[PDB]
Amino acid sequence: HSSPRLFMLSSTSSDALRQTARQLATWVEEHQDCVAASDLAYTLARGRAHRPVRTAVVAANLPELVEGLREVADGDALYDAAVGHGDRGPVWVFSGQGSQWAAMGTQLLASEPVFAATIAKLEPVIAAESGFSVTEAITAQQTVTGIDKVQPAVFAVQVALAATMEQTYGVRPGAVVGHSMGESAAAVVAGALSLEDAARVICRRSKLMTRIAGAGAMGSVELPAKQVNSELMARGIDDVVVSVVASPQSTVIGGTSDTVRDLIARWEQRDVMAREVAVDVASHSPQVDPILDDLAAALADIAPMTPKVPYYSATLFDPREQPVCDGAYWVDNLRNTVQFAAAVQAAMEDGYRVFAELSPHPLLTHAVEQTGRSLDMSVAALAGMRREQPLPHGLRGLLTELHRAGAALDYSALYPAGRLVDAPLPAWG
Repeated sequence: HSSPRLFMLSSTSSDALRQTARQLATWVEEHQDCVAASDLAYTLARGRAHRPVRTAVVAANLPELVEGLREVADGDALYDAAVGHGDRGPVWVFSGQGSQWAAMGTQLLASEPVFAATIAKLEPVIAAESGFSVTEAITAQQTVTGIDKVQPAVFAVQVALAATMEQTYGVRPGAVVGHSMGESAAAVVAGALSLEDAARVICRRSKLMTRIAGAGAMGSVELPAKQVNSELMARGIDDVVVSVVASPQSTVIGGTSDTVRDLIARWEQRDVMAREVAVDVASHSPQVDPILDDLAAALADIAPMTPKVPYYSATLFDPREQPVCDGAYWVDNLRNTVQFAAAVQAAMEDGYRVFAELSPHPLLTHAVEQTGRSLDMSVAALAGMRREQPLPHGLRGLLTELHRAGAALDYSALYPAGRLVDAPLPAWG
């Protein structure tokens, strides 16, 4: 009962929110001996219609809440209004490799029982498939290395984050969007693959990719993909292609090592924001051709299902098309350009405004924002975790940011029961 609780507070402007904070602090101060903290937290979350400008105060006791509310009331912070209207769940974004960091899973294994249970289900599957302990990998003092260890470890964190958000925090996704290997976690969360089959796909794909380690290079360029393609055909380049289209202004190329380096040198000279990306394999390019038949054979028994959640494919040429996640789909996922911008754009055109990247560290939040900006939309692009971010209260901070942004969620998961208290009701203005 004396554990820290989350108290929701909302209004129509930052000044009105502060006025609300001051009246609530005055009320809590006067009735602290009559009100249980749990009943008040329940009333604020489930007995109030949440208004556009939201905040939350974490407190272990009522006097701690009065200090926190008065701190809000005495501040000058500009509280941004929610971009979602509580009608659609968040869009989970599952990014690719590069987000991994040393002991990335340690705090969540200790603070989130559903993260631990998910990692436990994956442990024997990844051990039989790839020959290593995913728990040792995500808790080691050194960052996971080697494509065959990185992909299963990152996928495990991604799916354990989604299961926690749904089972513990009542956050059902409105849609999912994956970027390259992120599509394995996207398929599990959408119901297109079972957890086990998705782990088989990520384990087998990354084991086969070790055979082509050292093959080619990749590069990021702050130029649109249509323009980049014109440059490759005009320059007589046939060994380098557009591998990723992440935003309307951002492109990743992939192909031979020397031509990719040559192109980056050239773009940097013309004052364009170019950079070689360290990858063991140049995916989404002809560098992956030798292993595609073996991948199709390894995934022959993968059993796809009809997605239960809108799944915006970055593999398909129409992102609104619902994938048939068989071995053929995963071969295309490895070889085809990652059409991430078009998938994000389709979800935004369909009305999704809240995006949350369920990954060890954010790789695509800036890309999501750029797509929003090109559509003249107000969107929220959240990071589920950041590198070395302390998580003593697990994923409760992500839940708070999802609530502040306006994503639809089940408030009965975090506030399962209590009595409605006669706390103040600000006017509708």
